[PDB]
Amino acid sequence: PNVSIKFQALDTGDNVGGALRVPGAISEKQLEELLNQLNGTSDDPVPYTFSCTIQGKKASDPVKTIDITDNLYSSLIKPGYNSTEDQITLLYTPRAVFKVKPVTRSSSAIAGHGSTILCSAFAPHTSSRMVTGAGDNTARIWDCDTQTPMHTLKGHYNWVLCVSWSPDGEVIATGSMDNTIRLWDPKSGQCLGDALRGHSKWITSLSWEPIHLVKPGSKPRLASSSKDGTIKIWDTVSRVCQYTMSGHTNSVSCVKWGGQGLLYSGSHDRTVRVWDINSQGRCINILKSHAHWVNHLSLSMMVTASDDYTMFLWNPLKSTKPIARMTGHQKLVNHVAFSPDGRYIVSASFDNSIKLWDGRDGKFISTFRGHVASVYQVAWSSDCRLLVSCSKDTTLKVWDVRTRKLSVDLPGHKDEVYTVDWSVDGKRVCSGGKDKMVRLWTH
Amino acid sequence: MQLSWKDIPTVAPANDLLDIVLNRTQRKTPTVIRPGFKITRIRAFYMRKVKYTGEGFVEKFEDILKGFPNINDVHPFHRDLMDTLYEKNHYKISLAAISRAKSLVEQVARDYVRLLKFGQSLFQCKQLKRAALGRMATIVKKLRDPLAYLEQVRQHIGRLPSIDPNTRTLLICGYPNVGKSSFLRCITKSDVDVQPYAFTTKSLYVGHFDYKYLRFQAIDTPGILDRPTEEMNNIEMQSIYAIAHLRSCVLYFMDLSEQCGFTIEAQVKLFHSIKPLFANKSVMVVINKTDIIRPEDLDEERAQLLESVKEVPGVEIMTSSCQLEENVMEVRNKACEKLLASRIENK
Amino acid sequence: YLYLRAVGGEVGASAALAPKIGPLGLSPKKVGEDIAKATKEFKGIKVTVQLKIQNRQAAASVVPSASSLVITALKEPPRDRKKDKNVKHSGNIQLDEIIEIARQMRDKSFGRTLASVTKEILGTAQS
Repeated sequence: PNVSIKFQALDTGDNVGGALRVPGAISEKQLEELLNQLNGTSDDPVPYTFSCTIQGKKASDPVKTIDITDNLYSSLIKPGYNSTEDQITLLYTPRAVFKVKPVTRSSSAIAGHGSTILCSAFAPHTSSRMVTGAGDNTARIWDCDTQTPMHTLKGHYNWVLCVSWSPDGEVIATGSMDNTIRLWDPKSGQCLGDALRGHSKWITSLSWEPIHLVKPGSKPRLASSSKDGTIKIWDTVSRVCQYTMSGHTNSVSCVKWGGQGLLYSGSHDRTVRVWDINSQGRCINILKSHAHWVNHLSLSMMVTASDDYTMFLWNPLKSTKPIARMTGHQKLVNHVAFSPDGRYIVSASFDNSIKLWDGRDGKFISTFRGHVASVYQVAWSSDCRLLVSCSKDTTLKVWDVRTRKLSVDLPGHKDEVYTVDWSVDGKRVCSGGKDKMVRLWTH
Repeated sequence: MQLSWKDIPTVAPANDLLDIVLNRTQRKTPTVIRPGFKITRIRAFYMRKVKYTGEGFVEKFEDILKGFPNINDVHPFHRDLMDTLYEKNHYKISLAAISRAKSLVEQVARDYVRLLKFGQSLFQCKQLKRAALGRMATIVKKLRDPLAYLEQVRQHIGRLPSIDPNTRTLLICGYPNVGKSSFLRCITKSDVDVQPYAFTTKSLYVGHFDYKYLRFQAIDTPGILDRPTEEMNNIEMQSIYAIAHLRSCVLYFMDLSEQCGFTIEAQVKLFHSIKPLFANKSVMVVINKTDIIRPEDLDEERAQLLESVKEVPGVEIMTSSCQLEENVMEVRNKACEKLLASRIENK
Repeated sequence: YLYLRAVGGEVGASAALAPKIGPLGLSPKKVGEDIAKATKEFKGIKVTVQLKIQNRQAAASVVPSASSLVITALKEPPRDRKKDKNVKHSGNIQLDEIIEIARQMRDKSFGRTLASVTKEILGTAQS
């Protein structure tokens, strides 16, 4: 008994072709070793990960990877198709990296911002720095390691609604009700002198392209969205307003940039606008669809989550027509994590459920259940592998992406977790409740 | 020829509705003489009060549901006219609200009557009625904002132009101030009337003319179809579309002279955009107001209409001035004939 | 005068030009050409244009104007998004820029002095 294999690439990335035959007895670990040899990537710690054979709505589970190939060949899900039963179909994509020994004493808490609110940033990787923003009108830079406050940035006239952090970690940006954004030096805790005026109303959201790949003529910029209904693109180094994007009737709740060339905005006027930031200031496309206010955005694909609890996926860059309408959540989806990550989207909703979606297919991979109340934030913590979600039920749970099963849950008596940031090593949670403390878990 | 929509009666407010029910119940209780046990008599009074409470709510809410044809049920012309004013999507939730409320009041009424009927304790029986009144009182108040929306719309739908979309209509379009209103009055035998319509600047002039014992309806579009459809708001754009259901024939008036204040080029563009869309209905293009009209414009007009070359409705224009009353009856017969003689044979 | 309303770039609208009557004292699209040529850039907020009629001529009194003069100098098209406090766009006029806008206005304006004229424009600019 042998298998014929047919592998076709999924997503932009590696390409290879040629069927290859391997014996039937072989395990998944052996199948990848044969495939990777062909691909020309080595048999190093590179996992090379599989997804299979499109379908699995049925009575049964469909086609898991790890099942031995002779067993799959007989019975994929059905016995297969007419065109299978002869081949096995593999979609191959990297990530992903391992962390070993978990550990566990209770997280250090760092008290701060009295009873306050809204933003969190953790510079992933080397950066130990965590930045919390609050209605208290200040921001605080903290050490993930020490869990002591490095500094508090006390420039703003009022409440800080949003922030952006550069991977260097050296620059911090904030948006306040005072209607200005400020650029700060996280180490010094010194205002850049960067006070950016121009917005009339509160600066609700911002996305920053920390570094610009393109020639120095173009520099790093931050885009901001405001209640005023407009967005502005700012030069971090020289605090100037390069362009203003007008055209939104209602407040701009969410924006994505870093596109370095594409500005994506979601507003209360139930519209999603795609923009050409550079000297033009013109909105090339307006995505119409959402019955209600657009709360969240992801920009690979363009994905919008609305109050009308629908999520729309938008096709390639010029056409402006919707790929698919994802339904199923009951209420407002607070946040979604979408990326080039295999075109996989994870959405957190008020409905207290979280869903994993295949943006290409439109299929719902799975829904995570078990949280009591609305889901405030999420991250694909481990990677493709793990999803981390936070809720009112004071819980940050770790879930298995593949199974959609719940592995374990973090918090007890407290109030709630507003948001989370996750690094490979640790999790930072901003919590609120009567007695407050931000939590830093290490593993 | 009339409105289906007129018939729905005006919805009374929550405030009027709260007072009337209690007063009526109050009247009812003292007049009634309960017979039987002392406890039973009081219980009977309270039961009576509860039931007038139920009765008064159910009567108002039924008046909204009755009188009214449902928005879906009516013919496509008529559905549209309602749709602009309220918004149909807002309207579907609103209809359901009335229904829900009625069900709930009946359910609560039944609940309380049984509980009181059941109870021995005088204090309890009294308290139960108290509770019911409290509950009834909250519901009308919550619904007041949908009642208010419904009441306002009732008046607006009543104003709607009453015209038949089935029978043949002639439609006068063209840019504003072309002399469409005058053309129409000259065309009609009897004096012209005015119909109110939402999202029309003037209103509409409506007239009618007979040839034989056939009647032909005429309406002009001023402000609605006259200018770019895309340029208009979502409510007005929809109003323009209601005209599609309505017209059996479209007549395009051009005023070459620029007395209307608009050039011939603009008029040709608007005409061309509308024209392929209504294959199904006949077209007669008439270049009226000919006496004043300037030759410079005529060249542009000629290029669309007369030329076999690009953009042409395939109809042969009649020079006239209806306002002057030269050829007024000649143009009128042809317009009716183009759709009539057709449609007869067709069907 | 008998006044009229206009949008940037408009010509030949039925409602606006035809009932209000076509200046030139007949033949609209005479004026329809004249207003339209002049009107500048994109429509934005409506301006007054004001009608005066003469024998076989039309003339309009159009001030978008001193503030449209500000727009040219700043290179900023809007107006003060968040009134009197601080603008959303960053349109800070220079002191040298404002006296030159005042120089040019000084015929249209009454103003006695150039320093008087600078206040009058500046008062318009801030709000």
